[PDB]
Amino acid sequence: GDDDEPGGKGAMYEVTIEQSGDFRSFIKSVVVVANGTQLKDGATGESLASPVILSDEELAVEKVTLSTTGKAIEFAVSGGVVDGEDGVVNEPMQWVVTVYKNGKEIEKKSLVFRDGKEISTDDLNLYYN
Repeated sequence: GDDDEPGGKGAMYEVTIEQSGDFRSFIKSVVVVANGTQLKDGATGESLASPVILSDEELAVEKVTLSTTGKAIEFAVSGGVVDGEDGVVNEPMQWVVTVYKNGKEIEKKSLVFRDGKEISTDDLNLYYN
C-alpha cells in the first residue's frame, strides 16, 4: 500500500516560428506536433489530430504560433535543411525561432545570412520529451 506510477508527464508548450526574406527556396521540415494530445493552429485556433510533421511543400508560410491543447509527449525544434536541386538565391532569409514552455521562454534563436559574414555555424537541433 504504496501505490504510484513514477515515470514521465508530458507538458504544455507554445512555439513561434518566423520566416521572411527568401525562405521558400531552401528545403526544410517543420516539426511541430505532440505525440499524445492535439495541436492548435495559430490561424484560427482550430484543433488537430496527432502527429502531423510538415515538409518543404508545407513550408510556404511566413510565421506561425502553434500550441498544444492537452499534453505533448515528444517534440523537437531543428532548423536543418537539405540541398534540393539548384536554387541560386540572392536576398537574405531571416529565421526567428522562439520556443516557450507552459508559461515561460526557454529557447530563442535567430538565423540571418547572405554569403558574406564569418560565423562558424549554420544550423540547430533540439529535442523535448
